[PDB]
Amino acid sequence: HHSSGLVPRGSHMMDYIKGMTWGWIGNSEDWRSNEAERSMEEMTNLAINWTAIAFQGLQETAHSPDITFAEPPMVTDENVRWAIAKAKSLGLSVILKPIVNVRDGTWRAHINFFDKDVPCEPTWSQWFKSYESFMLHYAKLAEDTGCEMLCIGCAMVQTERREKEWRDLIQKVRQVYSGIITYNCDKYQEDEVTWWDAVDVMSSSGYYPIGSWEHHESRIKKIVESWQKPFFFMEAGCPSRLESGSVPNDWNKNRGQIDMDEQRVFYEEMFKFFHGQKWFYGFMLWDWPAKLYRLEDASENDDYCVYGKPAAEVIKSFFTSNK
Amino acid sequence: MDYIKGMTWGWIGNSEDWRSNEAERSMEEMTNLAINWTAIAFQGLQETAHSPDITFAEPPMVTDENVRWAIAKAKSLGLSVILKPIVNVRDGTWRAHINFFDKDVPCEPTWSQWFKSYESFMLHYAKLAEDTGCEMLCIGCAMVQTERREKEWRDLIQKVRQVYSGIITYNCDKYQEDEVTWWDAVDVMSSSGYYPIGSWEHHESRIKKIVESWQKPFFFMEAGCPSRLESGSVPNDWNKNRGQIDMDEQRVFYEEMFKFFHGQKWFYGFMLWDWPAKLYRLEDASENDDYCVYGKPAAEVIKSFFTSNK
Ligand SMILES: OC[C@H]1O[C@@H](O[C@H]2[C@H](O)[C@H](O)[C@H](O)O[C@@H]2CO)[C@@H](O)[C@@H](O)[C@@H]1O
Ligand SMILES: OC[C@H]1O[C@@H](O[C@H]2[C@H](O)[C@H](O)[C@H](O)O[C@@H]2CO)[C@@H](O)[C@@H](O)[C@@H]1O
Repeated sequence: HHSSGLVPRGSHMMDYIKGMTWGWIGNSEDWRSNEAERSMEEMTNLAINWTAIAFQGLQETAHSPDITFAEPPMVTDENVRWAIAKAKSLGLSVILKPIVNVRDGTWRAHINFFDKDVPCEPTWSQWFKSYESFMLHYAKLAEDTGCEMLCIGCAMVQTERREKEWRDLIQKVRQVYSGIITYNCDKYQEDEVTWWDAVDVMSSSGYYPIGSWEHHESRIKKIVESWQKPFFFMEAGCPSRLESGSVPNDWNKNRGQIDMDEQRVFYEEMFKFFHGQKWFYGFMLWDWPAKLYRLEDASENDDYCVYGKPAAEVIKSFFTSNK
Repeated sequence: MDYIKGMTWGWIGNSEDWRSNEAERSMEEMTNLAINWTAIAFQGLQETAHSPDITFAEPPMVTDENVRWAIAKAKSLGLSVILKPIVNVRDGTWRAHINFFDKDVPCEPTWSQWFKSYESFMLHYAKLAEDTGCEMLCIGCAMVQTERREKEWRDLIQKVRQVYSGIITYNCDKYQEDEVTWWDAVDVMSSSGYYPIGSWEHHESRIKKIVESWQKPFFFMEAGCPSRLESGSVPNDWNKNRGQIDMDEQRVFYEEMFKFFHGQKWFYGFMLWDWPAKLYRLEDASENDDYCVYGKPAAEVIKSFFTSNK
């Protein structure tokens, strides 16, 4: 079958991940451009051996059951096959990461339905059927393209209690995708997912504030040892902005207030505490755009991207080191 | 407890509307339904379903003077009063989705922050309800995705009891009568009776069993139907078939509801939905698509029920 501990069953293959996320938010026009090719090649200078190909699907509100995918302006199946094959042509292993977003701008962590089925209301059953169609479409693409890993969700906090529905979705994914399955829980939620045993690898969003990494290493170590599964960060990063290090997840904080040093300090601290531990399997960083800004414009860029910034040198020297 | 023959007045709670001369004519006209109670309903506001701060008693919401006016006017007309402060969401999300993570997370709003804000809102109006002699206070309306927060609801009710000495109810949503674990903490159970045409006999049997399991009084804190095509199939859906008038659909809803819910000794009646502070002209009733029954055939079904033998 599939249940296992520290190492996924041989038929699904644990590598130490040196990764960068590519392509977010997933815009067909961006991925089809010439610039996308230059972007992905430049990303390889971080001395990564993995990339997460990340893109969005959409639902209207946090409480609507229908998810749309692979329609304008979202990525086409051809754009996705292109990105996977290009990555593999550059020597990278691939995590496919389909992520549902909400058109009204609500954070997907609030997607939620009543516990009680009510006749005139949307139900969990209707949303999970729609989510299953979305994730099974990309699980089949992941299989066809040889993606080493599939991430079956990202910080879906207010769905995680629906344990039978998550287990049922995973059983369907297993029937069409034979590689490694992970789920990406949100920051602070590593001990709150009751169904970690149903995936191959645990992962979370490492957006822990400056000054907290030593505490989180100790907290996470105990959680991972209690589950006896491999663990890595499926996202970790910080914008190059004033005070972003105190809330590295907050992509809306202090827009246009540039601070290259804040991003650098975040990375130095994260790598000081998370490195070679036998129970830890590395970093999928956040993030790198399909259309990359000019090196000359990097000192004025307020994004998560490390291209042209001091943090890039911290990452490169960590990923090419003997830790 | 009293058998409630009620109509909700003043929603959505607009200071300008309540301060107008028309508000007085509206509440007087409402008394011709042969009601003995009114629910004085008005909104408080939060930005989103996941924000912790509730604003109240600021423009364009009702002033404390507007609220004292409405309560005293109702009482001057011989009505008992339910005070019904209702939180709404500025972005238009239904309040039943107001919700926070079960786990407190440093960079996220918490249940503790929202309940503190909700407590400030409800305790402001609980004190007004005490000062004005309101017979009942309704401490919430269809707050479905908060109801699991049992310790925080009980703590709020303990605070309300210290400042308000009248009857307390909580208004659960349609189909949720058996889902609230803390009914013991209020005096009277209530729900939103928006059950579709063809379902009332079924719901009478369902609700009877729930109420007899709890051994508490029960009544509908809301019940009504817009005068619109097919509204009877989803009487709660205030956005359905706007401007498609059907006086008969509303009448048929009321006739069925009163056929199955009437004099049962475990049942304590109806607070209907609703009646506006600014009432349309009788000549315009035939073209009005609201819940309001004024000038419509359903008003005569209500009057004949409220003045009847049963
Ligand atoms: O959702 C669109 C925004 O995403 C941001 O990154 C988020 C992302 O949703 C992700 O899944 C993760 O958990 O947090 C990331 C950082 O907060 C940014 O890329 C932003 O530019 C997008 O608008
Ligand atoms: O919330 C504003 C709308 O309320 C509607 O009535 C609702 C109301 O919110 C109430 O609490 C209840 O549970 O359902 C009622 C009927 O659907 C209408 O009055 C509408 O006009 C308002 O815009």
